[PDB]
Amino acid sequence: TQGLPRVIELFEARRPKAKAVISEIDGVVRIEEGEDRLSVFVESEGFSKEYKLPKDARLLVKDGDYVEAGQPLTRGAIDPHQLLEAKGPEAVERYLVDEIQKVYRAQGVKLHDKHIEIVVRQMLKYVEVTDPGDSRLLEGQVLEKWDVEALNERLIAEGKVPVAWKPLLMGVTKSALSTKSWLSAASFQNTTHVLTEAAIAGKKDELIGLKENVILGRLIPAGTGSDFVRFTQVVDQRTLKAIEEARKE
Amino acid sequence: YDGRTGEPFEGPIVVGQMFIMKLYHMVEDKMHARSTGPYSLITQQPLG
Amino acid sequence: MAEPGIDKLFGMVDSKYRLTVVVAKRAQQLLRHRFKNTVLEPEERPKMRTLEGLYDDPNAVTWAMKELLTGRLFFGENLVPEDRLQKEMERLYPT
Amino acid sequence: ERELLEEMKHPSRARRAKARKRLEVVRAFLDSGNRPEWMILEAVPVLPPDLRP
Repeated sequence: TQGLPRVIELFEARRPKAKAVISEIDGVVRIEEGEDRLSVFVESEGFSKEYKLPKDARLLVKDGDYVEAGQPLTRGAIDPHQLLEAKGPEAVERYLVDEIQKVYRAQGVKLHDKHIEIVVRQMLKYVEVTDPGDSRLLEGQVLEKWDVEALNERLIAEGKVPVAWKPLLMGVTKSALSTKSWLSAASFQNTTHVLTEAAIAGKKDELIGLKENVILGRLIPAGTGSDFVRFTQVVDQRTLKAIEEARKE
Repeated sequence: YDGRTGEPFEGPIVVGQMFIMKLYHMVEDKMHARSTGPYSLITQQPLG
Repeated sequence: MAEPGIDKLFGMVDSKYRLTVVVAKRAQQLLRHRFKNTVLEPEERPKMRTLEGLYDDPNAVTWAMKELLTGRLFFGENLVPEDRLQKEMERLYPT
Repeated sequence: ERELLEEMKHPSRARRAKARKRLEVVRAFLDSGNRPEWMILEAVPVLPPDLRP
């Protein structure tokens, strides 16, 4: 597939048509049989993992070749969820960006990677718990807010459980969906679920993002509405010394 | 020959009669500008 | 004919938006006192062409930027508290 | 909370993803300020007139 459909496929972390098999394990390649049935083995010392192909499939490892942890066997597109678990979160990030660009580039478009990066990182915002310290053992949690517990219960109040987690490739939509602040969350496909829930828990916003404050009619937390700049006062020569002569009174 | 300045356009120009139509659209019907006024009693934002 | 002296203006500040905020905050005071507040006065004040002679440009922000551009004003990020800021403000012919 | 933190450890793991589920709502309500039962309204409020003209 090409064009915009690809860019969505990508930005949405979507397990495509012609997943074109990757080897789960390292090892040595062995193509076997033609026309009748086509299968490929990547068997190292110990394990012998077998990858049955369509037969029509245009595989791109010839017999004998040595192979890599998550290396493509077959051609086609690659599942970004299969890549996550086989070969980590960075390798994922690096696939997404470089593939998304593979199209804008291929066409005519020139844009900087950082944009795509900024977005891609958000696809990696959350992680699911395995064996917790405080909360229930299954919940999805923001990568940072788990460090708010991991490197918290292993320093000052050290002990209990560091909270083990798993890397969690969220598609662009899904990730947008699971977004802390209820105000923002409300604007998506089912506003009731949000509010119902957020009402039960004394949930609070804090209104960090923008989608939030525009909803309220508040002054956007960016540009001139950035905490880092909007408090800036300007005092004016004679105003300053005259303001100084009523301070020691 | 340049109207503004009788001096000739340097290098020849294709000139001739071309049938040209006036289309359904016109600036008359478009082009609107408000400062203030009629606020809807329902939605409370300016409309009509 | 881009903003007059803006390259200099962007360099005066850390984050550009700060620039806006100062221009604004100044064009603010510079309005809420009939311009009896200028730092630039003499023959520095910006002006207007007409069916008539040079009149005092009536654009606060335009004045604000000319003003700032002379190092004669200061950006307190937190200098002089907001409670005392509206105090000695309404003094030198405000109403 | 108790009866569930116990139904946390020794289940048949089938309907154990419903035992855990219960607590999210339980503990939510627990450190909230929300007394449940407020989910059932005695008085129904009326939206102010000018917001429904």
